[PDB]
Amino acid sequence: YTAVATTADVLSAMGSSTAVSTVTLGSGITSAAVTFAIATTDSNNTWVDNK
Amino acid sequence: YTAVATTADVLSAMGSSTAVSTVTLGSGITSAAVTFAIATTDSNNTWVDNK
Repeated sequence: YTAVATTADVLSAMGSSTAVSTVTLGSGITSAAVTFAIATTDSNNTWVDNK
Repeated sequence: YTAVATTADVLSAMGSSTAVSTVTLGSGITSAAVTFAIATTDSNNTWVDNK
């Protein structure tokens, strides 16, 4: 009642990278981010929310 | 004629990759580092002085 809880189900849905591209290719104010290389040898990449 | 002149040139005479490996392996008290990825995935590797 001070620290907040959450129920979570790992649906494993949304898995197809084609759907991931489409949803991240057009949203509202959703500024996403991807780390897409070696943990030693990477950074983060955001985008414009709407496209 | 008081301060020594400098005629610095880009020689690249140390260009051999195996040569660079040897110099970075048998170096003295050094802190040589490698940048080996593009800026979105860039990283720096820092290793011991002579190993």
